[PDB]
Amino acid sequence: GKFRTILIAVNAYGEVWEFDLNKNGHVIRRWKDQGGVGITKIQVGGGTTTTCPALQISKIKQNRWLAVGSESGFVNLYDRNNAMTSSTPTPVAALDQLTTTISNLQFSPDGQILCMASRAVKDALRLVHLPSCSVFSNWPTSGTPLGKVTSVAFSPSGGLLAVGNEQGKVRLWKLNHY
Amino acid sequence: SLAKSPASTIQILGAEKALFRALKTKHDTPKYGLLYHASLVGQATGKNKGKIARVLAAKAAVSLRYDALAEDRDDSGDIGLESRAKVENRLSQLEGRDLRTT
Amino acid sequence: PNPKAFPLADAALTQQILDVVQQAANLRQLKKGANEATKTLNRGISEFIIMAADCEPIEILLHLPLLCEDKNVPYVFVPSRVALGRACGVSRPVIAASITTNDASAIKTQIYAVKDKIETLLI
Amino acid sequence: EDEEDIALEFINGEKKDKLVNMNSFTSMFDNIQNVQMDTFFDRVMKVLT
Amino acid sequence: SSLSDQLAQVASNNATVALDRKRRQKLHSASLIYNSKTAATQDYDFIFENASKALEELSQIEPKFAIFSRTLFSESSISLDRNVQTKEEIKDLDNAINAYLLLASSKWYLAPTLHATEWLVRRFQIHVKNTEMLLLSTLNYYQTPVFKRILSIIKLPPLFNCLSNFVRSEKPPTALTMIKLFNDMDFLKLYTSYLDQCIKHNATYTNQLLFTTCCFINVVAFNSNNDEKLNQLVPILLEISAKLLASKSKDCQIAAHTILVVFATALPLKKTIILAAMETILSNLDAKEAKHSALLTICKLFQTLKGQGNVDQLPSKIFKLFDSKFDTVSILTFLDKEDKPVCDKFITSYTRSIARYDRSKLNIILSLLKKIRLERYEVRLIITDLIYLSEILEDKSQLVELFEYFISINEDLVLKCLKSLGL
Amino acid sequence: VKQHLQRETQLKQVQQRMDAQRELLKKGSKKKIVDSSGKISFKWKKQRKR
Amino acid sequence: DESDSNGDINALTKILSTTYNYKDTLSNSKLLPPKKLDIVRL
Repeated sequence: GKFRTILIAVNAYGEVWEFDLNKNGHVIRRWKDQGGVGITKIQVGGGTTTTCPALQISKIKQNRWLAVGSESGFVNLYDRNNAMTSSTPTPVAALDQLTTTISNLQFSPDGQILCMASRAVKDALRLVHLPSCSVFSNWPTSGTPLGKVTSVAFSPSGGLLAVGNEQGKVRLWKLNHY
Repeated sequence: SLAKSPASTIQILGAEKALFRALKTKHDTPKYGLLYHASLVGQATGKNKGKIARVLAAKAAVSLRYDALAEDRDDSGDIGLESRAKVENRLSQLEGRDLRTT
Repeated sequence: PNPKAFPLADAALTQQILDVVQQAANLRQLKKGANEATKTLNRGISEFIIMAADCEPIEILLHLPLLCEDKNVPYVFVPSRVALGRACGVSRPVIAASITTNDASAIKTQIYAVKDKIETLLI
Repeated sequence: EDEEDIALEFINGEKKDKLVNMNSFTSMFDNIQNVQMDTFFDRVMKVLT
Repeated sequence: SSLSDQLAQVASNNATVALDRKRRQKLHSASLIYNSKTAATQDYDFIFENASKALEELSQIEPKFAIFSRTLFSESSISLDRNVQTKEEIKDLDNAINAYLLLASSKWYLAPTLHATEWLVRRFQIHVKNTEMLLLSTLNYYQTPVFKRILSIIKLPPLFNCLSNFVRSEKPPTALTMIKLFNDMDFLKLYTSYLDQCIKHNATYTNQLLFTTCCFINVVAFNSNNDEKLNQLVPILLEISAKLLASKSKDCQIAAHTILVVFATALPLKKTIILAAMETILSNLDAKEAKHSALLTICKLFQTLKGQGNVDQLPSKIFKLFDSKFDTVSILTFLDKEDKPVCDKFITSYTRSIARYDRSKLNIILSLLKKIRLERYEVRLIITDLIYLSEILEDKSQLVELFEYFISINEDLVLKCLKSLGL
Repeated sequence: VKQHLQRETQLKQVQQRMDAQRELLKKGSKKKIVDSSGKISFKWKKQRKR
Repeated sequence: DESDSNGDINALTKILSTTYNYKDTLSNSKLLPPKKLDIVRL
């Protein structure tokens, strides 16, 4: 019957602050992301979060992955179970498939896929299998109607993925594993 | 002075006559230099001789900057050993790469 | 990190330096890698010289402060080659880079402000 | 506790494993001249894990 | 079809007979040592002189060439013409030459073998009449000038088209091209037939076996993309792994372990298939180095299994044979090794098998759990099996020690399993 | 000496214009900006080259 | 010649002779397969 919530905030230099909100704003810890020259998005995933959210207090879990996507296209990716113990950690991986500014990160409700998607150019979405930290190779293909991806939303239950672009046309896919 | 010079100069260093004649005449510059008689350039074959001369010159400049400017020098040459490992791997891969059709 | 890497820029100065390195990359006024940096020093066209203080071994860019000193060009050490390579905007680690001289750019005021800060730090 | 939390225990317990990709074994052909088979097995396992 | 095509087949039928002096000069001019001029000059008495001398040397080095001294290296074999005998005698002559090539495959860094096979080449015309076994036997030497000479002589078969590009050039054929040659499928059927014959005649060696396991690993790596090409690569490579494991040599057993580990980390295989491979490994496991390699590959197969029923108990006969080949001190040394290769799923299945079957080595179980950091679902399954065994079997102090250890480390999971079953 | 200096300055400016034209040849997404003084410059799209 | 009439060494050959699909699909693991995505458009 008790949890406690933590706020993570990332500077443009790569310095990461972690406050807790139950007792008042008091910095639990600080650390630094490796590389990360201009960091534009951070996301946590693999447990419960503000996208695949909890439905009763007993169903709150602790997140495992923490992905940090920067302006150059690079997405560092951390395991929390080692990062919280190492206190200036080394990433599990550093993905570099995309080349423009990372403007969307979205974990699965489970945390097995990481969807990283830019905004500055067409056809700029890649899915990543975790903990392998490896980009899926057969989707999207060169004839996938993605557009300039500005919104990505995973479904909590049915295994859908919804992508919305600049032309104003969202588009559904269903993952057949789930 | 040899450590202060960059890597492309260490590649070119021997063939200065043909270098400056080609520069002032707007022709193609020589590619080997004095590094032709090193063993790796002696094992490569043609365009691989050019590419291995470039890679070996880069690694030689790395080693030179280490040795001329080391304060606690091991005098066992592990930097040179690893640069030779990288150059040997690069050369064997570039020889395994084939031009013709199979 | 490495005590032979003497002028080691802090968080605010390194943030200013990596911002001006990003602007210089997108203007294409930036020569990357230690050999091209040494070439810029020999030609005499560098505004200033950025190095990475965690290259192992450190001597392969320790050759550069001597020419920078003898030709009166500012140099500084930012603390990560990975972050420096991402600032210069290439998919590798880059241990040294140089902002080159052209007095008609649209980033000249930023380059001169950072260059003055580096001059103060070396002084 | 729930059966979904059992499944989440399975998923979160699963650890990473390095995949094989189309150019991961060429150094074997390089240094396979006069090595012994135990050393070759150790080299293959070190590339895998 | 066309007249030039039917005549082409007629020519390749009569490819070897010397119907005229010009064809005779060409056919007798192709040679392994001597060049064109001297090879067209000399004669069968000269070649046979060198052959008998070199075969005396080869029989002195390795004593199995006496039978070829009886049959393929006799004066009646100077006299007999291959192109005149009937098909039955042709077949027996081909068996003799194939057996010789299997024996003298492992000795090709030697002027004696070069001279003996010079006599075979320039009397029995192996280099056009049966070149398949010639190339397969001397395929592992592929940088060497002997292979360069063999290539410059041979008219290449259908399957060796990459070498048909590399024939009569200056550089050796490269490793990527050998990867092409093995990456065809009918070639792999042919080569696994060759190795099965080679094992059944019991003449393998470390260089050739290294070469063939390296080409097999590179074939699997090149076809890592296609789930379908891997799925049709399965029966060939796992049949040759079965025969290579049924062999007696520790070298063959380690090479089969290498093929097995790479193919099972490239393709997520069925549970029964993995357990059958483990059963053959343990059923023929004899030597010590092969024992080390077999433990490593069994851990790797049980780990790369990822699915349903992932971590269940080892069955009866498999657990019996596994303990008989690896008693507990060996696996405990493997676990307190400092390299620490990951083996948690195999360990968990091992402890569940001990808990159901043996019901004695529970202190050994405690030492295993003290040396290994298991995962959460594995700890849950071990605890559930121990709860069932405590409720069925009579309570014992070693079981009390195990539960005390759990309550020391991770008591609330034990509370959760008791809440699932009990008070 | 003054003539030496003037010749070297003229050559430096020539090489700068030549290097700009060389940069307009490789790759990337250039944008042809005109400075409202009337002078042409180029600006590349922010995208990490590989 | 042929007439069909301790763990053995013919187990792998017998298993390969029985089955025709090797890469298992009836796992249904609640894991996700790497490098090959099963996705449909909607």
